Amino acid sequence: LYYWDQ
Amino acid sequence: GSHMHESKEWYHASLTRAQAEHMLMRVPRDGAFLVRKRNEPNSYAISFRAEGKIKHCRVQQEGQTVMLGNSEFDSLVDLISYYEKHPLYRKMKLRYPINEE
Repeated sequence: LYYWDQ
Repeated sequence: GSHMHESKEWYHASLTRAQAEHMLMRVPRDGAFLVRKRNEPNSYAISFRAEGKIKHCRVQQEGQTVMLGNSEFDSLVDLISYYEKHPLYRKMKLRYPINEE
């Protein structure tokens, strides 16, 4: 994940 | 929305993802974190250290509230204050705010 979600 | 985050040590109005990552790596503690304004409009990121890795979480500024996932707060400071007392990532709370360190 480029951005962590949650 | 609220602007009270502007004077907080953890808040960085002009900090890239890369700059944030290099700052966090100097602090070998899970829970090291900062908040940076993103290039995207009305958006912030929480960059934090957990399990020896750096992760980035989006925060959307929408109207009079801010949103992280499905959690909603009156302001960015309220959001950070919440996740200083409640875990954000697994068992990690936001613990060590980074002010240029």
